Amino acid sequence: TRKTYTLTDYLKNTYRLKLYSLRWISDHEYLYKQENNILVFNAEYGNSSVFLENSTFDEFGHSINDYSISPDGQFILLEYNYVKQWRHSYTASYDIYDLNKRQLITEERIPNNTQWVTWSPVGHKLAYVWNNDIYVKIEPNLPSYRITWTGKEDIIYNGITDWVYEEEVFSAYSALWWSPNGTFLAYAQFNDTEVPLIEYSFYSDESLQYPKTVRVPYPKAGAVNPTVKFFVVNTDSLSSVTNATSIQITAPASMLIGDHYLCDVTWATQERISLQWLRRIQNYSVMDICDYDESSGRWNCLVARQHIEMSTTGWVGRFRPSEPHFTLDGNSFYKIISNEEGYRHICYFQIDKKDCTFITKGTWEVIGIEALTSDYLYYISNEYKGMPGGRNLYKIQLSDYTKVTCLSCELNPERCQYYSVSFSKEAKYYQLRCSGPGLPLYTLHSSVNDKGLRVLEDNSALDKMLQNVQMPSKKLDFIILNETKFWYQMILPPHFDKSKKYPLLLDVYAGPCSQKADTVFRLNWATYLASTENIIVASFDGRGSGYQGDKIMHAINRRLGTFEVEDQIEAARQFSKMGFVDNKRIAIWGWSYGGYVTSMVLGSGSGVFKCGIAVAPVSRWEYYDSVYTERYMGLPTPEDNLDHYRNSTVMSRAENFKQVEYLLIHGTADDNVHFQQSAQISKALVDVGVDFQAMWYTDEDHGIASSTAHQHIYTHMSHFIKQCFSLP
Amino acid sequence: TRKTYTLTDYLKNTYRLKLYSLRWISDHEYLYKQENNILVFNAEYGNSSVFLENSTFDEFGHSINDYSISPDGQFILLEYNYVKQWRHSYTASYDIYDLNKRQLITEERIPNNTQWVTWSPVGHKLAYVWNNDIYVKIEPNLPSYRITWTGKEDIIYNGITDWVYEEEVFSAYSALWWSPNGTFLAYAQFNDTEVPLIEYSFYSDESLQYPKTVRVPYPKAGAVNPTVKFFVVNTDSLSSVTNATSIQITAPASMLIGDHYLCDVTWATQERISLQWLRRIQNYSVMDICDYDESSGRWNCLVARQHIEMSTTGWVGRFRPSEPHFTLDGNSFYKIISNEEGYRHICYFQIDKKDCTFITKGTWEVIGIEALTSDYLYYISNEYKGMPGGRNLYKIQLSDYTKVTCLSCELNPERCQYYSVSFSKEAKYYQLRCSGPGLPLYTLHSSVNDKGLRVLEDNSALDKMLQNVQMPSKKLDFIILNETKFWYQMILPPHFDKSKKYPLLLDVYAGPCSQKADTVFRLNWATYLASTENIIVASFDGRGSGYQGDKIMHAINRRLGTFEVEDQIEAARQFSKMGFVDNKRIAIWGWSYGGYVTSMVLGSGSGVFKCGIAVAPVSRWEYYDSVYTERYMGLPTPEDNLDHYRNSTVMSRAENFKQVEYLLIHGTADDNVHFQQSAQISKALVDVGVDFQAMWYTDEDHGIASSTAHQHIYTHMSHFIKQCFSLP
Ligand SMILES: CC#CCn1c(N2CCC[C@@H](N)C2)nc2c1c(=O)n(Cc1ccc(C#N)cc1)c1nccn21
Ligand SMILES: CC#CCn1c(N2CCC[C@@H](N)C2)nc2c1c(=O)n(Cc1ccc(C#N)cc1)c1nccn21
Ligand SMILES: *[C@@H]1O[C@H](CO)[C@@H](O[C@@H]2O[C@H](CO)[C@@H](O)[C@H](O)[C@H]2NC(C)=O)[C@H](O)[C@H]1NC(C)=O
Ligand SMILES: *[C@@H]1O[C@H](CO)[C@@H](O[C@@H]2O[C@H](CO)[C@@H](O)[C@H](O)[C@H]2NC(C)=O)[C@H](O)[C@H]1NC(C)=O
Ligand SMILES: *[C@@H]1O[C@H](CO)[C@@H](O[C@@H]2O[C@H](CO)[C@@H](O)[C@H](O)[C@H]2NC(C)=O)[C@H](O)[C@H]1NC(C)=O
Ligand SMILES: *[C@@H]1O[C@H](CO)[C@@H](O[C@@H]2O[C@H](CO)[C@@H](O)[C@H](O)[C@H]2NC(C)=O)[C@H](O)[C@H]1NC(C)=O
Ligand SMILES: *[C@@H]1O[C@H](CO)[C@@H](O[C@@H]2O[C@H](CO)[C@@H](O)[C@H](O)[C@H]2NC(C)=O)[C@H](O)[C@H]1NC(C)=O
Ligand SMILES: *[C@@H]1O[C@H](CO)[C@@H](O[C@@H]2O[C@H](CO)[C@@H](O)[C@H](O)[C@H]2NC(C)=O)[C@H](O)[C@H]1NC(C)=O
Ligand SMILES: *[C@@H]1O[C@H](CO)[C@@H](O[C@@H]2O[C@H](CO)[C@@H](O)[C@H](O)[C@H]2NC(C)=O)[C@H](O)[C@H]1NC(C)=O
Ligand SMILES: *[C@@H]1O[C@H](CO)[C@@H](O[C@@H]2O[C@H](CO)[C@@H](O)[C@H](O)[C@H]2NC(C)=O)[C@H](O)[C@H]1NC(C)=O
Ligand SMILES: *[C@@H]1O[C@H](CO)[C@@H](O[C@@H]2O[C@H](CO)[C@@H](O)[C@H](O)[C@H]2NC(C)=O)[C@H](O)[C@H]1NC(C)=O
Ligand SMILES: *[C@@H]1O[C@H](CO)[C@@H](O)[C@H](O)[C@H]1NC(C)=O
Ligand SMILES: *[C@@H]1O[C@H](CO)[C@@H](O)[C@H](O)[C@H]1NC(C)=O
Ligand SMILES: *[C@@H]1O[C@H](CO)[C@@H](O)[C@H](O)[C@H]1NC(C)=O
Ligand code: NA
Repeated sequence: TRKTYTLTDYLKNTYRLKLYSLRWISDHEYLYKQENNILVFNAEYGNSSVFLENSTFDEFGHSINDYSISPDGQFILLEYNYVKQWRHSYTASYDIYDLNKRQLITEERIPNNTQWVTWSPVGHKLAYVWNNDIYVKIEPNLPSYRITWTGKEDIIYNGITDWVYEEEVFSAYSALWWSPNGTFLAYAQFNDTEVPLIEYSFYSDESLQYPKTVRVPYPKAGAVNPTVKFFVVNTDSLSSVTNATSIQITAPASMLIGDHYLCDVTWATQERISLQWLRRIQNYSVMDICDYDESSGRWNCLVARQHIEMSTTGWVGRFRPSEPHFTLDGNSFYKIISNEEGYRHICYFQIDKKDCTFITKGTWEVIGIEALTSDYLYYISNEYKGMPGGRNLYKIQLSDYTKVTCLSCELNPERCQYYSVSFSKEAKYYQLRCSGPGLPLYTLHSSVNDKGLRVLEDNSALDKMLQNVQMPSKKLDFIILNETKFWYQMILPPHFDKSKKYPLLLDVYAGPCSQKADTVFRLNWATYLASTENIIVASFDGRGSGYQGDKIMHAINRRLGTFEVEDQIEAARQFSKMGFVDNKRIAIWGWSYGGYVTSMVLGSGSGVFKCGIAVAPVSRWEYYDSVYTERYMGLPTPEDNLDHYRNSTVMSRAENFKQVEYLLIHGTADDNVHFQQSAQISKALVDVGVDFQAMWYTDEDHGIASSTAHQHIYTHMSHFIKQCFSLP
Repeated sequence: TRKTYTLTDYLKNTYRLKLYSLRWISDHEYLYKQENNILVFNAEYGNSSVFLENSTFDEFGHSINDYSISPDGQFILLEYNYVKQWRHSYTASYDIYDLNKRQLITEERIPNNTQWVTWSPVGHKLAYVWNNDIYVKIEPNLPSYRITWTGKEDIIYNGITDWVYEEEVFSAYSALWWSPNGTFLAYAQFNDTEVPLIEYSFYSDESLQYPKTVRVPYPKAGAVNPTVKFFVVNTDSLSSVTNATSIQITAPASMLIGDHYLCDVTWATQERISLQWLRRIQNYSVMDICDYDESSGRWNCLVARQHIEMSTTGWVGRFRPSEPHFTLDGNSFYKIISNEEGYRHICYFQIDKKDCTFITKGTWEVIGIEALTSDYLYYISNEYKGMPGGRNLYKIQLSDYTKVTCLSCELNPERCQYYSVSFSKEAKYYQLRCSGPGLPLYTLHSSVNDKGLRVLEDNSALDKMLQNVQMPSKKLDFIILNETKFWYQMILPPHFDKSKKYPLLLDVYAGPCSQKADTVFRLNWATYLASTENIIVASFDGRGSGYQGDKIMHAINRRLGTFEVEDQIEAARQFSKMGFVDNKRIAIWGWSYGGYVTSMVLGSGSGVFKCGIAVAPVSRWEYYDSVYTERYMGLPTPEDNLDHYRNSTVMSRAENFKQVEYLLIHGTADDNVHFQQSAQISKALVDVGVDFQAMWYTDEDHGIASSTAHQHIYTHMSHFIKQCFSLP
């Protein structure tokens, strides 16, 4: 008999998915790491050479965390002493290695505790952030030029984001943007002076006698937000003037009237920059297109070039307004926007004309614009077979919009329905990354003729290994609720027999624009639960879910904790109606937003669920951050949406937890969903006399991702689900 | 068939022990609160009068927390707006009611947020502390005189203790001591300037958007301690024009050489005060005897009147050097000290002579000195039948030490083996309080011929109720280890059958000077476990336990987490070999020091215990406070006892928890045993991949004593023990 996919298989990563992570260095070459050696590959022929031998830094004296080769290939940035901060941020030490001289640079070194470092996009200039101020080095061995003097820990951030902008706006720590040829350095400045601090204990190693109090400027819903300013400095003037001026570009009057955000920065040309601003009430955004005026040395944003993007049914964008993709001359751009039917499609704009032209349309959505050449625009969409959970690459002819080719749809239609892509520098080549429903498959292609050059990684070693394992299967389908198709997936036990009654675990995210029903192949906890424990692990995309139009996505506008919660309960009732589910053994679990939904479901009094697990849940919207929460909820004021903020807490449903078995889990150093959130749930349960199971994770954050805590949490949850389902 | 004593009976206090709490106001009368009315009783006859009608404050507009009648009976202090702080500390608002003129005083009121208030011992003067400064009111309607001006929140404490002195030295918030007739007011001043702060989150009600950080000056072992100064003010010479002069009494030179504590303040006469000082290395203490000098207005402490108390085997006193009991002229005193055999007995000292004379002797100990007349000294000891867990009242004839009479031994030997006493003002009468092995019994006696005047409360109503319940029994016996007898108790299920095998729960404290095997009658969680669940609840007093001499008590000197842990394992090993114990079902549980011991036992790798519960445990001695920890451990420095501090942690035993089921519980707002202690245990268990059960209690402190959390914790622990013992 074949073994199953066990909990230890998952926790020890016995069955490893092979990747093919390349780094394009030009229009025809990429870097790839093979046995710690950095190899340079010719895309056209597949032949390689050792770019940098694995032995090069044996006598360095520090474990190198990562590297970054300068665009001109003259230098290599070596990252070490990596200390993680939030989701994207960290600090590190850096050394620069001169590739020509084959020597490490020992003078004018990047300082220790550097927050961010980036090469210019051409050549080898560097911009870095140290002690919240920006510095620029024209040459790696030469002194830096200081750009800002206002940087102050927890107060003024120059060229780096504060907590909320990193997490919710930019999805990056960096707040600097070099112009295409590196002449200008644009940057944002955040002022957190009046932003309140979240404070929590950090216990550290057992040697630490007194716990440390971590204090982070974090605006919770309705609190004082950081303010922002935007500047542009001419780096070519640094060696000629004592103190080069940072020219401010002010937000438009329509934004200055109240609280707002800087939400996008995109250079159009060497002398033209676009900026998108978003009002704190996130249903109104403004794009400014600003040109360098050589005579005044100023940046001017013509009102004739200003573009408004607004929503009457919800917020702007999926999580924020989309980025524009400028044509080479910078006189026009493409941008994903919601059409009149509420479907996200590519619109083509002239910079000084307000009405745009849609180049795509249909009851499906464009996911992202991937590359733009003088003749073609390349994008990813879920158009294929009307499957919102699938992803394919398309090519549209710019001189004829009726000419749309699907580049990936038919490559391996059984194995591959979810693609991502990586284009070379001027889009001459593209790597396709298939992530499911079969094993991930990485292929290289030439853009000149769309021909498949070679298979880079097919995961054949893993396929051989899995043949000896009783693997679960995955069913992806839909149910029709009120004449609308709603997609679901099920991880089915091996030898799934529809005449048998199986226990069911509902795996929930269900946040706005979430998608849990897709074609991706995963080896995770659900793989184990279905394979070894014979549990069906189901997920459902209800109202509020993404990639299916605004009528679905905006259904939860101003009403989080309503339809998306009700639709999970309804999904479980629909799954019971299918005949292969034991109705006495239905459980629900989720993390973060999934934890909030799990808890809301468990407190609903539905009687559908026996048990559930909430990991790092939100419990009350006033505890979560301003940017994310207010996007869907508006402000927690009597004049706005306070009544709904108060009506959608987990705590108010405490009495209903008497009907279920609940497991509540949270990391004590969670800077994102504060431990406070679960501390308030537990107190409300204790207050009504509800028994439940709990687990805190000392010094773990939102990811509970340290090697030991990851194994501990999944082991603890596995025992809980098994006990709930009477499984030995 | 009769009911058992259930978990709800324990949680809802179905079966209540009646008390008889009286307050002596003279040598012949006492106050007793009956039906919210305050009565005055004549001790000789038992007749009473209403002192204060319950209706007097029906229109007060505030709920009265407590009352305090002035010594002369002219005024009543009304306490309201009570806000608990630590174990003893709190703030409240106060009003004074004139009993003669039948009116509330509205002039010069005691301020709100008052920290401590006390009447003088005679008359009706008041001393109070507000904003850390001392104030004196000569008359209730008159303005206060400000005594101190240096009071500063968390820094300077005048007349009130800081955290560590409150918890570990004085067992009180008060640091004020009126002279016997109220002329002088002595006070301590604490300086916490350089004491580090423990910081922890407080979540508060769900309405609080950002958690509060609580910051408390708390010296952990080896950290900077508070400093102390002592002063005496003459309250008869205060002026409305001039600031009060406080006379400082400095510590002796043997204390000033290094860190030290003020550990006892006891007035001897109207013009003589005794002070005890303790070195930070708590095996050396000095008593100073200080006399007022009428000519100079100074307090002089003659070197010839100094008394040294030291220990070569351990620390001084049970928890601190004992209090002296001065004679009427203050020329001599009686004090409990450890004799040459290591047994605590009464020594008689002359104020100006070094050698004291022991008035009691034997292999048993004096618990406390209770009253002193020119002819007799009254004390409690465990002499009777050589039972260290029993307590009786004795009197010793001061002119002939061979004449010792037991006053309580034979009153009711079957019902009463554990007594406490309350004497009237000049010891003319005494109230005996029997607390076990039978139901509590309160009696009143006259000292002249030791007549048993009357029964005050016999709990016959509870006895009638308990007749219909299947109550557990208590067995008190001993085991012999290395020629020494060590006592244990077992709470045995009703209808106990020695031919049956019962699961056993070891209930542990086992800290230095602990005593868990005694003759006290209790209605607690153990009563329910034995009565309803048929579990034997055992407790054992091994090495380090009290009231049996220093050979046993000092056995754990500089070695916490050694013999007391080994001895609990040895006792359970011996119990597991008894015919009526199921060796497959032995559990252990404890709170605080008992939580530490439970955890150390569970991590010992003994294999005797299936499971256990640690509530608010200490996990590493460096995390606990200086005063308690260093008393037994010395300093955590390489030159002193750092190696033992490092090898006595729970965290180092984490791998050994693989073979046990463990439940770890802690309140998040524990200011005493910081949540940090359990946060480090859980992290060590996660680090070694050991699964365990946990429960945090949001905003609960060391007591986990709110009505809802107390019910929740005992409910959660009951489910855990029942699951462990395969009980339905
Ligand atoms: C509270 C909250 C929230 C919503 N949130 C956001 N957004 C957009 C990005 C920034 C972020 N602050 C908010 N992205 C995600 C969530 C979320 O809950 N989950 C569910 C989830 C989370 C963690 C794990 C794990 N491990 C598993 C499922 C998730 N899975 C894949 C992506 N996301
Ligand atoms: C950490 C530690 C410790 C030692 N500690 C101290 N001392 C002397 C007084 C001041 C204090 N800081 C230290 N007194 C006690 C303890 C102790 O652990 N328990 C066991 C226990 C504690 C709480 C509960 C409850 N609920 C049950 C048992 C206890 N039961 C009755 C009195 N004590
Ligand atoms: C991939 O192969 C090509 C062709 O064999 C290499 O290109 C160069 O070809 C010239 C012919 O004029 C040879 O003299 C050189 O060896 C090559 N130039 C360089 C700069 O190396 C090419 O280099 C190969 N690429 C890799 C990454 O190995
Ligand atoms: C960051 O914003 C704060 C206010 O949120 C600014 O601080 C004010 O600065 C002015 C001087 O121009 C003072 O007169 C005010 O007292 C300050 N207010 C507060 C609340 O501190 C600050 O200047 C901004 N800093 C930068 C570098 O823009
Ligand atoms: C470079 O120029 C900036 C901008 O004028 C100077 O920043 C000013 O610094 C002084 C403090 O000495 C203050 O008066 C201003 O509030 C600052 N303004 C801004 C926008 O930061 C800066 O100090 C200059 N650096 C040098 C070396 O002269
Ligand atoms: C990259 O772009 C900048 C901006 O267009 C170029 O700088 C301009 O170059 C022209 C020379 O052809 C001059 O007329 C301007 O004075 C320059 N402007 C500024 C603001 O510096 C720059 O030369 C380009 N760099 C490279 C390396 O090609
Ligand atoms: C208890 O009874 C005695 C009498 O046996 C009371 O003593 C008296 O005191 C009151 C005034 O307070 C007078 O009425 C009598 O003249 C006293 N008689 C004697 C013999 O002293 C006493 O008041 C009662 N005590 C209480 C507290 O009610
Ligand atoms: C104790 O607190 C109360 C309430 O703050 C004070 O009582 C007065 O009550 C009303 C409202 O309850 C306030 O408007 C007044 O300011 C209060 N002042 C006076 C002078 O009556 C009270 O004064 C406080 N007591 C002391 C002794 O300070
Ligand atoms: C309380 O104790 C502190 C010492 O912890 C005394 O403060 C001063 O301490 C600093 C160092 O913290 C020294 O630089 C000074 O010389 C000390 N004395 C003075 C007069 O500044 C502090 O004075 C004490 N306070 C009281 C009211 O006794
Ligand atoms: C309490 O004791 C004090 C001190 O013994 C008494 O005060 C002394 O009283 C006599 C008057 O009879 C004077 O000779 C002294 O000068 C006083 N000493 C001080 C230090 O003030 C006081 O009378 C007693 N109080 C009561 C109410 O009995
Ligand atoms: C108080 O206890 C201390 C610690 O046990 C005793 O310390 C002596 O002095 C040093 C500590 O710095 C050690 O080197 C010695 O080993 C100790 N002497 C012994 C164990 O005899 C100190 O003697 C104690 N005081 C009394 C009065 O016994
Ligand atoms: C970084 O830290 C190390 C260790 O303290 C030090 O020797 C070195 O000079 C530092 N590097 C820079 C660039 O300051
Ligand atoms: C933005 O949102 C607020 C709250 O829903 C609303 O009153 C306002 O009209 C909205 N703007 C648009 C363009 O719908
Ligand atoms: C008493 O002392 C305080 C504090 O030092 C001072 O401010 C006040 O002026 C003094 N009053 C008199 C009457 O000396
Ligand atoms: Na009698």
